[PDB]
Amino acid sequence: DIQMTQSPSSLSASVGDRVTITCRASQSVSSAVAWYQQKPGKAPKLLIYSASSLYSGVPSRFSGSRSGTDFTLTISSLQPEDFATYYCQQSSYSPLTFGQGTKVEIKRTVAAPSVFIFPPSDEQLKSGTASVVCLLNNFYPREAKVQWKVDNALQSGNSQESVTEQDSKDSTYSLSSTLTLSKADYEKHKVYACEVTHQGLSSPVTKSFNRGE
Amino acid sequence: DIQMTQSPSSLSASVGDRVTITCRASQSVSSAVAWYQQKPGKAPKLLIYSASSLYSGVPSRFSGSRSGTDFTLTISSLQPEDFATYYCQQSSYSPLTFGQGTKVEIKRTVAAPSVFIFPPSDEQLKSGTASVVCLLNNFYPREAKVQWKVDNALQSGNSQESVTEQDSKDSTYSLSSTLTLSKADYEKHKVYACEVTHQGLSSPVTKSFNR
Amino acid sequence: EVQLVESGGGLVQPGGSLRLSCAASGFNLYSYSMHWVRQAPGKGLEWVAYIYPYSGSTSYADSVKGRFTISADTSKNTAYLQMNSLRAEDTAVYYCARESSYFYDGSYSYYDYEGAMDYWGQGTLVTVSSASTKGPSVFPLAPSSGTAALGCLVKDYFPEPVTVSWNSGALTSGVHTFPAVLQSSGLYSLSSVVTVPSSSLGTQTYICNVNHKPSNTKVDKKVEPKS
Amino acid sequence: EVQLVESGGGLVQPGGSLRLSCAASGFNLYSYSMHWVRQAPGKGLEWVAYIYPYSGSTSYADSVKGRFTISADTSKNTAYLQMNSLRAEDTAVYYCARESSYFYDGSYSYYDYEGAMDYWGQGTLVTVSSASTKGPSVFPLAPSSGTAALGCLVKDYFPEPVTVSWNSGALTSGVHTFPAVLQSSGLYSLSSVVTVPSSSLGTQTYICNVNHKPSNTKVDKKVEPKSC
Amino acid sequence: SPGIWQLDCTHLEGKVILVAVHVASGYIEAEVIPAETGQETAYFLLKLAGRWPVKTIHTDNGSNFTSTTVKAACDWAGIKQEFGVVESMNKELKKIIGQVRDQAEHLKTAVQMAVFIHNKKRKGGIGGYSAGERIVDIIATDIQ
Amino acid sequence: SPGIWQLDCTHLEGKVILVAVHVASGYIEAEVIPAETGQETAYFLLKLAGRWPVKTIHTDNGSNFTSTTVKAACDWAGIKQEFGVESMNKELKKIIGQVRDQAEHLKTAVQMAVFIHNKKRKGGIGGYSAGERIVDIIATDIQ
Repeated sequence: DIQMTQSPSSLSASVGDRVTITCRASQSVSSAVAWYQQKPGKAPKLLIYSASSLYSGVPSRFSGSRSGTDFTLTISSLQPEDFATYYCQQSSYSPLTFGQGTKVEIKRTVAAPSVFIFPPSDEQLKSGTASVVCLLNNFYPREAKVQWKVDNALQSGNSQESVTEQDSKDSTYSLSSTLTLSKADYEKHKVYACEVTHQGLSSPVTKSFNRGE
Repeated sequence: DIQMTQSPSSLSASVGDRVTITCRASQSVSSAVAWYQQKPGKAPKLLIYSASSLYSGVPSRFSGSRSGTDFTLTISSLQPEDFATYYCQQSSYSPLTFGQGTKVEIKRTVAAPSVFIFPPSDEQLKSGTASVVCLLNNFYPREAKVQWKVDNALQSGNSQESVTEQDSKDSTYSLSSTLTLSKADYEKHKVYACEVTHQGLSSPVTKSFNR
Repeated sequence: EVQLVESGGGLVQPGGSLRLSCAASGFNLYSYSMHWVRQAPGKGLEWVAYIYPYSGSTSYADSVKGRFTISADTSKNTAYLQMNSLRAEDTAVYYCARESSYFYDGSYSYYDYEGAMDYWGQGTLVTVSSASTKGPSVFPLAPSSGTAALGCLVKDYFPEPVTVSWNSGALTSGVHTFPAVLQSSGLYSLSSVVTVPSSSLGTQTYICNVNHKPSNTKVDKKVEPKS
Repeated sequence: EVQLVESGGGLVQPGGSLRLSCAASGFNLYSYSMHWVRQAPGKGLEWVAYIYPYSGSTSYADSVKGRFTISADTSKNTAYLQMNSLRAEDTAVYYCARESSYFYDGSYSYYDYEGAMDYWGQGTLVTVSSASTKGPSVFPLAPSSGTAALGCLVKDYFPEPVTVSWNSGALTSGVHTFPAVLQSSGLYSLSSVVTVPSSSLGTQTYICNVNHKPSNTKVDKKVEPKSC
Repeated sequence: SPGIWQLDCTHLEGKVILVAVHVASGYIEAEVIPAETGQETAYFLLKLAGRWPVKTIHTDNGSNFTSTTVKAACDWAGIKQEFGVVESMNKELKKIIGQVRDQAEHLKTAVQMAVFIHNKKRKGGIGGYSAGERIVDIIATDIQ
Repeated sequence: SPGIWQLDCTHLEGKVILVAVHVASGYIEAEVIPAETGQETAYFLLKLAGRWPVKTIHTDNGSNFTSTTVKAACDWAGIKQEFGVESMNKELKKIIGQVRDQAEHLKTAVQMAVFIHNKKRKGGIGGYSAGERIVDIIATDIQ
């Protein structure tokens, strides 16, 4: 069941750059590889077929190439409309399979998150659950690590993150992380901490509160 | 009307020899040339076709080749059955045409003819004509020249020759030449001479009689 | 210009069934191979099935074999994916796409597509869930003491979507409204936030306006520093 | 086994006509190109005509156009050459020959014959002449004076052939019988000769036996030395 | 190996199509035939074997491949028969046929248009090779 | 020149035979056809053009070469027509005649003849066949 390993997962670039994305087939698939572009909430649109033929209507700056089991999509001079996700596909063997994707995102200077923690409201506590929220605002690049600590004990499996799409004005990302506990458990502890690690910070920043005040 | 010029006309050889016969086409005829062998009183038999393909059953010592308009039949090691006449043919253009032939005959040492002259019999003279005959017996090679002289006057247009095929035992040839005159003319003269020139004679031999 | 318009998606319970259709125009669907390809929320693309009606051949991904049936009605220029015994993991956007055999350059050359898909529809969403329609509870994310942040936590609703605005649309700068997250309970949750100057707290009011049409729920929540 | 047997040749006067046939066996003549090729006495080979009955095409040498007609009867597996308005120069041995298109080697390969003729018949002789059948006069070629020669002159006969023997076949060693020569009169002439020891003259008799079947002629001639 | 072909029989629009695939190259020959007989197969093979060097053919055990009439043609032409990437070329052909179908009145023409396209089409872009170029190359370098 | 063929029509046993000769090689394709129509010529050309590179065909002015149906096939296949080697046709008829008894119908006989014509060698054991010449000529036109 043939595998297409696509790399990299994510790629940072600027308008004007030469960009390259690769797809490695787990065994020969001959020339039967296609490339697609997909923008958020839109259908995939075909770019390249049979390894290196340019689909009708697609700008010449897109090209494809093959060496053995290695396939490359190249964008010679990246335009603003090319920030999107890209997928390879093989149709040499049924089932046909896709690479896992490559997001092309916009480069800009480093920006450290601003970080806030919010305790659970009292109205929510009445209901028997407590949500604690940590906000990372307006940061770049996208890679950030967010650890929850309850009385210095690192948490696991009880938090979910959500990330904004790259901001159309300033090209930053924002992130919320939400730790969820029962009321009963929330009340058995004092210090709720959010530790955030990101390249723009000389060292990890922790925001916290005491369930007391 | 395409011409195939075959050479040589005649060729002397020995068993074991390499022999090679050529045919020149007067313009390109491509590869459409064949070779045939013919023995006395027999039909031509096919040897080679399409320049260089060997006809089924023909011994491998026969082969053919081409360069441009020049075609060659080669017999790598001549056998006693190969003494015969050979002909090329082209069938690239109608009419198809043949070379004029190559007789392959047997080499042996030189042998001078013995020579005899016979006057006309009296029974023939009664009839009005006189035949005078000159015989060259058991000679090699074939080229011999025979001149008739009547009272020292070299004759012309009144004599015919005939030659035997090569003798099956000793490979020689024999030749008769026959001078033909009216009785009246035969009687106008005294000395009938036959002069024979041949490579086995240190100089010409003449045999003669007086009427 | 051809096109494909899928339909028949919606909400359905595990074990349930649905039937997607894909209506073609600008071309004769009989003449081409048609595929369904799906995309789970936030995941990549997974091939589901195909049919080439002209020859009648069909084919299925292993993870749907036995449950799904592809077919076509040529009188209507439409393809169908019948989906039975649905599980949560079949939740996805479902696309139909056309596969041409070759491309003709208009001037005596031909190129093989080798299975590439030239036209896709917009997709139809299939959600597979036991959950029942329910409106959100809205809780303040309150500031205290540069720039301050504050927000609304919009919790426990189903299905998508919800809308959040601030001061009835008057406030949009510095607002980030996060993608909803599906909780292990089957219900969604999200936050909306805004960063503002510290000095403007206690001189300005901030109200989030939450609307969840599926349950006709509308909540306005004032957000102020704690006391 | 393939063969070709020609027939219909013989003696005919100028302006006369003949029809040669070529009967084939071992193969179907309809399926092949058949040629007539001729050979004037003591000359080379000259192509005369062809026919490929299957396709109906035919072809002729320029020197026979208008006078000769080639044809075939498939029911008899036979080809014919009709020869009209004959001249002396049409005198020749006439052969029919088969031209195959290709040769199959009996293990998947094929060779083009390119117009070569694989099988020929034994030929039939056509003699075109005003001359009339006539038997020979035989004259002695007498010896005189360790080897002597003597012979018979066999003169003015038509047509070929003549047969000469010596002492009814008893004497064969040293005999040479020459090829006939066609004289300007239209009649043939030859000599037969034999060399013998001188000592045997006057003690042995030598008689040549001449036979010319076309005129039912048979002559025995004694040959002995003269007086002068 | 330059002389090996798979031969196979298939149907469309209730007509019968004989398909021969040259295995090394993917070059195809096909024709609509009037009935699924060994006689039709024989005729088809003679034609193929006269145009390309055909040494071995692979087929299945259908009676239109095992008859005397086929075996006689193979013996004559010097073709070895074997009974049990190719299933792949048959599907490519049907797809081509489907796509080009409306450019011809009868299926028999459509099939020959499909064969033309199949053999001239390029994979791997403007630089890529066609089945038709591959087969003459393979065969050309076997004779050297 | 590698893309040039002469196409021509001929009869035997009251049947019609379409013959296409590749001029540089002498390679032949032929078939018995049911009638001398442009439609039959068109079909025949499509087949030929799908198998070999056909650029130009020479024919005569018979209506079975100048019709729309033929001109449509040429336009579709990208074939140039010229109006105005009788040698290869005669060779074929000779071949056909010689194998004719090895086959019941003329149509089979013709395909046996084509097989032979294309496989046969001139110039001995080392000679080349029309079939070998054509794939060589075409192979060295790509390269």
